[PDB]
Amino acid sequence: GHMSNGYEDHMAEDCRGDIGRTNLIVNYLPQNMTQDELRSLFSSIGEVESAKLIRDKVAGHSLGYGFVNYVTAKDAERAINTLNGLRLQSKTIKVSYARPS
Repeated sequence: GHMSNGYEDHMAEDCRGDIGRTNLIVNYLPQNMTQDELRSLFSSIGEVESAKLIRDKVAGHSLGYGFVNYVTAKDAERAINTLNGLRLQSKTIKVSYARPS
């Protein structure tokens, strides 16, 4: 596809991640996890503005990613260094600023 990005959290700078990136894309979410789980785990970092879990309408279940907007770009980064690579339900997830643009 076009979004050929393994999510190095745009550590190499660049990209749309220096504006006000509070939106955190969390990929590799456990295939049976929930928004509330995705949301609570990031609520561990701090205040989560809004957290979504991406699934099919029915069958597809968790499609393996979600988006947790923080109230801060501070706790967003905080989630990337802390929560990115977290064992959620034995699964390892990857959090990064969900590229806004």
